[PDB]
Amino acid sequence: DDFVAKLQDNQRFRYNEVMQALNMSAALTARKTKEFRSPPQEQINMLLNFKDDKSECPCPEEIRDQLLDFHEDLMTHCGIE
Amino acid sequence: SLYALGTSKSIYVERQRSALGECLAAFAGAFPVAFLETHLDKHNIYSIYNTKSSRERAALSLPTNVEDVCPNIPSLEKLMEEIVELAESGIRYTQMPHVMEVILPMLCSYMSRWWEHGPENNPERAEMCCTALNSEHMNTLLGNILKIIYNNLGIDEGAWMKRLAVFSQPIINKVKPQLLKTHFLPLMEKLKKKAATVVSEEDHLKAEARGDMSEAELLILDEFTTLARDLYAFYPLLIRF
Amino acid sequence: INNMSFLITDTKSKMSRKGDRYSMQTSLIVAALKRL
Amino acid sequence: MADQLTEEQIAEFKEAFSLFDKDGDGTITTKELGTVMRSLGQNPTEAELQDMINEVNGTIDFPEFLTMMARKMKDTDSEEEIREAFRVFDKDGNGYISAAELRHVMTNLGEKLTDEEVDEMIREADIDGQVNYEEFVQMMTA
Repeated sequence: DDFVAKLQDNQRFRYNEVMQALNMSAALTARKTKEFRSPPQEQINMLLNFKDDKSECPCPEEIRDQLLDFHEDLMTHCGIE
Repeated sequence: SLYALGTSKSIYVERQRSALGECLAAFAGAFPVAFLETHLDKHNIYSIYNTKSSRERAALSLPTNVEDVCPNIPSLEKLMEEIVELAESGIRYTQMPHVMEVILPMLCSYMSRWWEHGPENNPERAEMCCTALNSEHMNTLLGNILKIIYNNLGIDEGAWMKRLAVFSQPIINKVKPQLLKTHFLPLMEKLKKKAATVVSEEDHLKAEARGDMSEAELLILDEFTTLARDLYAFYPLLIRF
Repeated sequence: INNMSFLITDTKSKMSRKGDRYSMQTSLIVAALKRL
Repeated sequence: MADQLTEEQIAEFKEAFSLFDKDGDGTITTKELGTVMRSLGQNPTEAELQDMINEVNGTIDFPEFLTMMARKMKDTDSEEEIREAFRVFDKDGNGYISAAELRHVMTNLGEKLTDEEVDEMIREADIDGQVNYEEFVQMMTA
C-alpha cells in the first residue's frame, strides 16, 4: 500500500519535471515519455527492475532501499537467510 | 493629409507608416493633376485652376495660388535632388525611415501614371504636355533605388525591401540597358560576396555538431534569411529588366 | 508573397487551390536562371 | 466492459439499477428500461431505446443491462479522446504541429513499428513536411 503510494507520487513528480523541461530536452522528450506511454503492467515491471544493478530503472534510491529492506525482512521471515 | 502623415515623425504614426505610404501611392496613381509639377499647370485641361475660373475659385475655399495649393508637398525636382543626395551621403535610418516607405513609392506610382502624358511619348506639340517627366528621370530614380538598396543590404532588415521591389515594378519598363553595368553589377557582386560568405560559413559549421550549436546556427540561419530576403528584393527587378 | 505576382504584373500589360500559396516549379531563382 | 469502464461509474450504474432492485429481475422490465437511466441522469431517446432492445426471457437482468451500457459506452467519445493530446502537446493550440514536434510525436515509443508513417504520407501528403496533427488524428479517431 505505502510503497505503491510513494511510487505513484514519485512517478507523478517525474512526469511533472519532464513536462516542464520538455522544450529544453527536445529529442529527450520522447524517451522520457516512453515510460508514461507504456501499459501499467509493463510500467510496474520496469519500475521493479532494480533487483540487481541495471540502472535502467527510474526508481529513486530511497524507494529502492525501502523495497530492498522489505524484501530482506520477508526473506528472513520465510527462512531463506 | 496623407503627405503630412507620411512625413510625420511620431512613434504613434511609426507602426502605421507603411499603410499610409501605400495609400499615398494609390492616390498618386489615381489623381489626374500633376501636383508635383505645378509650374506647367496651364497645359493640364483637367486642372481646377484651369477650369473653375478665378471668380468661382475665389468663391470656393482655394489658395488661389497653384504653387501653394499643396504647400507642404515639395516639387518633383526637389524630391529628385533629395533622393539623389540620399543613398549617396551615407543614409542613417534614424532620421530617414519615412523616405523609402512613403516618398519613393509615391514617386514610382506618379512616374508610372504620368509617363504616358510626358513629351517623350508624344513629341508632337511638345512643351504643351501636362508633365515634364522623362525616361532619364525614370533611370535616375531607378538607379537611386538600386543604390539605396545596395547600401541597405546588411543593415535595417525589414519588409520595406520587398515592398519597394513590388512598388517599383512599373518603373523598369523604359530603362536603358546600360543601367545594368551602371548599378546592377556592383549590386549582384555584393550579393554574390554575401552568398559566398554564408555558404562558406555553412560549410565550416557543418563540421561541428554538439549539444550547443544553437548559439551559432541561429546566427547562420539569420544570415540565410537576410540573404534570401535581399535576393527576393533583387531578382524581380533583374528578371524583368 | 504570391511569388508569381511579379510575373503576372509583367504579363499584365500584354494580357499574357493546391498550389495557391506556393509552388516548387515557379521558384524565383530558377526563373531568373531560365531567363538568363 | 473490457476493463475500460471505471469502478466509480460501474458502481453508480449498479446503484441506479438497485434503485429498482427486486432480486435483479423485478421492477426492471422494459417499462423502466428508460426510467433507470432517466433517473441516473442522461436521457434515452428512441434511438437509445432501440439500441437497448436491439438484441433484447424478455425481462432483463444486471448482466444484460450493463452489457447495454457497453454499447452505450460508444456515446460521448469525441472530446475526451483528444483532451489528453491537447493537454500533453499543442501548447500553442494551432493544431499545425511544427516540423520537430512532428518528428517527436512519431518518435516510436516501444513498439518501433515501421512503414506506417511512410504509408500515411504516400497515401496523403499535405502542402503549403508540414503535416497537420488534426488531419493526422481524425483519420484514426473517426
